[PDB]
Amino acid sequence: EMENVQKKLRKLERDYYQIREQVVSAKAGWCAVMRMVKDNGVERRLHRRE
Amino acid sequence: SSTHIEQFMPVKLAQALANSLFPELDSQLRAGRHIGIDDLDNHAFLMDFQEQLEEFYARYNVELIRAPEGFFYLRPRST
Amino acid sequence: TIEERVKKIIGEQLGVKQEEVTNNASFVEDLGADSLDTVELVMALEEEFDTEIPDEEAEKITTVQAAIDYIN
Amino acid sequence: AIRVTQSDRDLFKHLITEATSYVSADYMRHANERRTHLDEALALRGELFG
Repeated sequence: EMENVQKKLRKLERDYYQIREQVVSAKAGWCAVMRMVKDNGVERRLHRRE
Repeated sequence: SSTHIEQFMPVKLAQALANSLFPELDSQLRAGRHIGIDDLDNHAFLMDFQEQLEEFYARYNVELIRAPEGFFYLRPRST
Repeated sequence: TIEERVKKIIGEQLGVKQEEVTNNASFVEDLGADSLDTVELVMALEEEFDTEIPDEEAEKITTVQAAIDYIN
Repeated sequence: AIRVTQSDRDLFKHLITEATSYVSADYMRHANERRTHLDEALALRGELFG
């Protein structure tokens, strides 16, 4: 059962790697907008949590 | 139908140009005078037909402009 | 090198200047990176050097000097 | 006086509201995609470690 479960673990590992790469790539792009919205445009006006 | 003001001109624009205040105002405007809130007659007139006047003067390659403070004036284009 | 690849990751994951990121520059107060920003920073640090870090030992890292210390 | 000010206000308000509606929506869309993938990555991370 543990060997069979180590196979599910490995599937999860590969999935996790893929998701990791995708998340980092998203952040890299979003950084530019953050530096660009330092004009005090973001604090409340743009970031409407509602 | 034919021989009908609408064929050549909007009714409101013709109505404005036919007013007794127009020649005075036109003359002045062309000379560079600014129009504020105190000269009621003129100001009110301007307000009533704003868009027609703007459209009219556009023919000349000049903008009839309205500052935020409520005063009208003429700004010529390069052409 | 590792000591400048760390800067490569930190600057482009927090958007702060290379001059700002010194060895002792803490992420939260100096670089301004908050909870999720620091999470993404640690994820990027993991990805750059293709390694993995424990949860507690990773959260212990809260500065450029500490970042390199765990990296190197 | 009224006739002036009322106009001015109408234009101000309309531009403001429509522009914020236009921009904030997509800004939040992006933020939410990034949040979602990060959350999935953290769940995968924790489950893998355990």
